[PDB]
Amino acid sequence: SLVCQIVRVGHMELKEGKKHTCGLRRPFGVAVMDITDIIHGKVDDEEKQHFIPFQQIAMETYIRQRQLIMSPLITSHVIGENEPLTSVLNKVIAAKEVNHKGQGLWVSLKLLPGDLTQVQKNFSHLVDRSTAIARKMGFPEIILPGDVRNDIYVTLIHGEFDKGKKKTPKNVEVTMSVHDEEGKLLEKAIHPGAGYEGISEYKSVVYYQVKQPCWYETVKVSIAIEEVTRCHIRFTFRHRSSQETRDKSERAFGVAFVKLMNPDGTTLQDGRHDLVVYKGDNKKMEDAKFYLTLPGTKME
Amino acid sequence: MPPPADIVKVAIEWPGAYPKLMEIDQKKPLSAIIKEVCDGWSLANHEYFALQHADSSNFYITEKNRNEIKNGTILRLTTSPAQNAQQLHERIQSSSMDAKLEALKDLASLSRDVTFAQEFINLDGISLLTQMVESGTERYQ
Amino acid sequence: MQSIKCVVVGDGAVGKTCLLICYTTNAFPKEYIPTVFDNYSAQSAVDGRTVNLNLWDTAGLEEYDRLRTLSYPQTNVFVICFSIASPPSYENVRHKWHPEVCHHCPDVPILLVGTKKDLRAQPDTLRRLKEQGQAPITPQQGQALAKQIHAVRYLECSALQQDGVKEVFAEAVRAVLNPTP
Ligand SMILES: Nc1nc2c(ncn2[C@@H]2O[C@H](COP(=O)(O)OP(=O)(O)OP(=O)(O)O)[C@@H](O)[C@H]2O)c(=O)[nH]1
Ligand SMILES: [Mg+2]
Repeated sequence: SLVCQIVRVGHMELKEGKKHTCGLRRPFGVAVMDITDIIHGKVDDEEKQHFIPFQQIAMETYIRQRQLIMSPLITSHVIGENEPLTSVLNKVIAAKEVNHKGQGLWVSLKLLPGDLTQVQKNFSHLVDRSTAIARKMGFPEIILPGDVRNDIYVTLIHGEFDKGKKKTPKNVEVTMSVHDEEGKLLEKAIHPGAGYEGISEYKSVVYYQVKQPCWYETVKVSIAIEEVTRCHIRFTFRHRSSQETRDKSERAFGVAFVKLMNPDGTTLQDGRHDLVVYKGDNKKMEDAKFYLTLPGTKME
Repeated sequence: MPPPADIVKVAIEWPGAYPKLMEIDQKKPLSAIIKEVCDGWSLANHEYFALQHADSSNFYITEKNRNEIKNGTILRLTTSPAQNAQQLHERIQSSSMDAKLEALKDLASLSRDVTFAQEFINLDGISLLTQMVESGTERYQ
Repeated sequence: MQSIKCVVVGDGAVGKTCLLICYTTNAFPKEYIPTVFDNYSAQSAVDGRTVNLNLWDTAGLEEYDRLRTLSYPQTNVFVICFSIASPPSYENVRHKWHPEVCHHCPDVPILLVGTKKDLRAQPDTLRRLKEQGQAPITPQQGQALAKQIHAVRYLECSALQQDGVKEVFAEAVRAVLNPTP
């Protein structure tokens, strides 16, 4: 299935009365359609703008509130945007009909055989040099000697963030930075995805007070294939509170870091890897080399 | 090969009559349709009166041209082509001028109507024109 | 008996024929019937009172406007059915239909109707009017049109689903039956 996702970045909420720090990433939902027919090429037309119905996480608390009288005894809690995108994934796996009510989009589809060249050679009218390119996060059955790529898909998966003192589960924004062996952040290093330039440091989605949120958020990484051998990443987990001065003055309650090379020299083995989020002294955790000497993740 | 849409959603009119948009049947002999139209304005004497295109023709619909009434083609009742022909002719051989002027402009305009021409030619009202403009000068000169 | 002179107007092919043939004959016109105009009579019960209805499928056409304005005299109620799918019909109602009818006959009860009501949440009409840059008539927008034309009420109908039909025309009856302030 082709699946698109929307995160409403900007303000924490669409509510009037207070400013929010502009650029606050808030998830806004998903659209999915099977492409088993689209992959097989049965629908063969440039002009077909397939309207695709988009379903947000169900914010279903507008009309049902007004009419419930003569027996009121209910207290329910907020999972209507605290709803997991894993769970929304499961829903749309089950979900067949999307009552988007106009909230949807349009796409014109084909399949072009051959590689990027033939794509930009036989049908460059569709795909110029400036046309956006996405690659399967995987490997091909055919390998050209010299398949020069250096892609590293790093996926925020999920994480436990206990409430602690704050009754609201900390509104975790993860913001990770690619440094040299001296804590020096590199620009553009984190690439959000296709058709757009990387960024110096990356910011996660603010889950609205979620103790064990789940991200599924993947980013491209590409560094000098030799300087990556001497680079690391460091991580700030911050409670994006609804108060702008408080939001910016809020610090990374959580600290983390990770190294790009196993000290033996091997690149980190792929797959899942766990992280301890760090608190306490941040001078212990902001030193170009000292936190490098410090331990960073669960297994290590 | 097929006949037209035998049930046509048309207005039926008549001088003084509020049109009624009825679904007229067309395979019926047109005399009875004229009868029911007259009855609609509380009228008898159907053969004495003709429906016609309330549109430009004013051609008194006979059994022949009733295929030419479209959905929305207004029909207007009036005196039958014979009765128009006669009203004309006794106005025509007559002498009172302005009445002759009106009837004469109208005989001009309606002359092309074959349905009217049948009975105005059976009638011989053109010789009544011969009166009104060769004697009708000297009655009044 | 009692039959109310009820002329139903609205833009061309917006469901006047459709809604009226859903009410009088209880079948949805599958194809667009080109209305010139058709005078029906039906029987129905309104809030406990049985009543006849002398109705009109009248032309959305400006051409037979006159013929439709021929139905204008003697008319006791003006049921104006505008396409929810064509808010241009909303505009011509608030510019021609209600104006023209209140100019040939002021103070006559007027019942505003949103035809094709089934299409408001329906993806098809939404996306159509979006690529048309317009929005299917939201109920409050129809309420605004009704108060604009000082309508008795804005009532939404779906002739495809037989929806709203009988209620709309019971309203058309009661508006003459019991005038509202
Ligand atoms: N899907 C759907 N279509 C409708 C509905 N009501 C009307 N229509 C459409 O309206 C089209 C034309 O029929 P009408 O709206 O009855 O035509 P009209 O309003 O009488 O306008 P004129 O006949 O031109 O004077 C039909 O082809 C239908 O598709 C509805 O409730 N649902
Ligand atoms: Mg109509």
